[PDB]
Amino acid sequence: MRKFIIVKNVKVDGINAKSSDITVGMPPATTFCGLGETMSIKTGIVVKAVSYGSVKFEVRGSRFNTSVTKFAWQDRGNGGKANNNSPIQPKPLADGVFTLCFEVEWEDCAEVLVDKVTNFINTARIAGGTIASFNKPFVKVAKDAEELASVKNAMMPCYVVVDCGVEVNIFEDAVNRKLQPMVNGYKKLEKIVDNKHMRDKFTPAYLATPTYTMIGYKMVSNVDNFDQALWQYGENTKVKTIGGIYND
Amino acid sequence: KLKAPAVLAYSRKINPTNALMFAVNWSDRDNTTAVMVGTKTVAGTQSVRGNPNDADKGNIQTVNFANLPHNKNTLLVKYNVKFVGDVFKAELGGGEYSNTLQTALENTDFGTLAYRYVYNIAAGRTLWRNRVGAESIETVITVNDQTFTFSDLLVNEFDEDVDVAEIADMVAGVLSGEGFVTLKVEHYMLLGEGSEVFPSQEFVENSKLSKQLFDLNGQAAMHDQKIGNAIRTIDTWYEDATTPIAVEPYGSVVRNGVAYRAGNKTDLFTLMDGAVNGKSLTEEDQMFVTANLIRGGVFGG
Amino acid sequence: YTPKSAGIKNEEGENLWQVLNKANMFYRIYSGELGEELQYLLKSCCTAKEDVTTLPQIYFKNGEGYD
DNA sequence: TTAAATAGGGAAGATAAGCAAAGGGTTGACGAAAGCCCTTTGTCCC
DNA sequence: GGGACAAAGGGCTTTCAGAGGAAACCCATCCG
Repeated sequence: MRKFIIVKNVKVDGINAKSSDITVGMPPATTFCGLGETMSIKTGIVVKAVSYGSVKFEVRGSRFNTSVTKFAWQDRGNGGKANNNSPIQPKPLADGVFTLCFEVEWEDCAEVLVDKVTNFINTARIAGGTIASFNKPFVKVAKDAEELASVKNAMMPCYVVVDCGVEVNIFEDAVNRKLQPMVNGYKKLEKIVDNKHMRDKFTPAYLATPTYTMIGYKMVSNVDNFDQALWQYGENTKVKTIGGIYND
Repeated sequence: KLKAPAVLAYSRKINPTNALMFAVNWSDRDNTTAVMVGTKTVAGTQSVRGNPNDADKGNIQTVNFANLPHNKNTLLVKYNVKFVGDVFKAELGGGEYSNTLQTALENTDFGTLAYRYVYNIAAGRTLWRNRVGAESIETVITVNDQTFTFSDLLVNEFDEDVDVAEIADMVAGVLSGEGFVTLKVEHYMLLGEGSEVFPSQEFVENSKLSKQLFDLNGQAAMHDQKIGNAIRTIDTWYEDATTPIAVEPYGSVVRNGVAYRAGNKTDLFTLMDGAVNGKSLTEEDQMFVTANLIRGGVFGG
Repeated sequence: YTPKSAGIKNEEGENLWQVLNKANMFYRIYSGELGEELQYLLKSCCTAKEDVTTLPQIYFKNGEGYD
């Protein structure tokens, strides 16, 4: 809770709205945690936590039956019948504008970080989308908990995701509690033996399924503790927030 | 059997415009002044049948009025009327039913209908309750650059006249297939100085005012539907009830609550599909059907 | 899963997916309440099959390292 | 180019009637997992 | 030249199966 960097009003087009087989819409916090990890490994700067807020979002299409994207022949098994309307294999798309906050541990200077971040953002992606435009990053300094409200308020205006936990399961909680599920981690099922077609022959491979937790959307000025709005990697392949379950 | 089509409609062949009211003198009818409406608040008692307990309470209402100034003693009501031809031409549908009806029709006499249509404007039935309280009513009609002046009384019991005939014959020719003709009508009255006029009222939901009057840019006027209703009050071809009413299918007046031409084998639709199915109609039935076809409406179902 | 999902329907007309998932006879058979004759044969079909072609592959942080 | 000082109490807000019918709402393209046959290429044997 | 295997490609294809169903939500502050 020392150094934060803010990038607000980032326009991304063509975001992959399909996060799982039952969740279509906002990417989960895992996507932003992976983006932060990619920034850390590529840039060489340790990043602690990531916070994301939704300024605008819209899934392409209508209220129901979102959309279908046309496919093309790109495999080496055809050539005779590859002339008319390849099959679908549906994949939804959406368009959104977000705002990001990154917890950074860097004290060498004050202006080099802005340049190094701007260099990475110009060639980065958000859930497969392309970044159209963004504002100039700026750095905020927090020494204690009381001034954390200022760096929190620096993110206006946007809607931040907070964690409320699961009671029984997402299906019953969504109808009763009126919240929306989200993916917070993966559970391993069984180890991959054949390492031929994998993208890496050194990293161990696993079959995993998403684990669901229920979240809520809150205005930035209405957040009690800012530590509840920051996400980071946890134990047993999970993503958790610093402040735990959000309580009013 | 040649049943009527599912969708079948006709257009309107007589087009009146919204009449306008002016205040002029009987001897200085050249310069005209408009009549405004304004608003007033009145106080009175509560007299409701069946509510005698609140007979000692007050009542405050807000209404709209309209009256002549104290230096003008003549109300001038002016409007235009347009007659168009090409009757027996269905606007929607009709390839054999309309043609059969036209063949059964057009043998009737348009002269009487044209005479009565012009008489209802010349005598002065187009102007409503504004008639009472006046000792002299003068009508000026302009058509084809030829001015005519009328002071005809006895709006009921259509009588013979000379000037009415030479416009009725012109209208009759246009009715049975021609282009269009236009009449300009002006009415002068002698109500007096400061007398009250009665512009047309309008339908309104709950609001502050209890009675508002139709106006155009603050000047009192009359609805064209009301003007056209009085012109077609020529139905004298039923068994009783003289002082005729307007020509409508199941000819009825909602004000009185009685419906003439009820289900006793004299209706528009019965005669329409009986004429095409063999037997023809009488002279009064033919004139009624033709007069009601000149009026608009949709028939089918 | 069976090739082309053909199977054979019952006299009233039902497939296995409807039969086993109607009123929880799957747990009634998996536990063994219907005997040990319909218990071994059903469990014989529960075999793994590995296939990774055209699947997403994502890196996840696991302590010191990646998976 | 002025200092202060206040700005009414009471009553009360109408009722009845009705809101139409008929006709129609498009087509074409977006499959996986095999069976057989033929051809070509390449390897091995005779 | 004949037999076997694999891969690629096309075509003869063609085998396989099958009518549910009902409706516009979440939410009010920094800054010049």
